[PDB]
Amino acid sequence: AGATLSRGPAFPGMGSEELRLASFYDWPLTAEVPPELLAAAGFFHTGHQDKVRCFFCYGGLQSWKRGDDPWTEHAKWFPSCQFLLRSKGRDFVHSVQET
Ligand SMILES: [Zn+2]
Repeated sequence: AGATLSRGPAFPGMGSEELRLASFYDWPLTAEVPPELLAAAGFFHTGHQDKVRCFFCYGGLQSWKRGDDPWTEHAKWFPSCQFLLRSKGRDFVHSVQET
């Protein structure tokens, strides 16, 4: 037995990092994490505050602060994300989940 994780991105259009970066044109001044790191780690900006979603697993995160690693938060909250696993690797995700 065992269902399989689907391969289709939640938002295929936001699969381009370049386009993900564009969405952070209004990423707030009181925000504390750089758009480039966020966009690199699969996230694009939604709304007018500091909410982001991953283009693939659609994991939603907000309340970002100075020192938050987008790749680490990605692995903390959405470990089965296929974009995350292909980018950072099995060992990286396992490491964040254990600790
Ligand atoms: Zn994801």
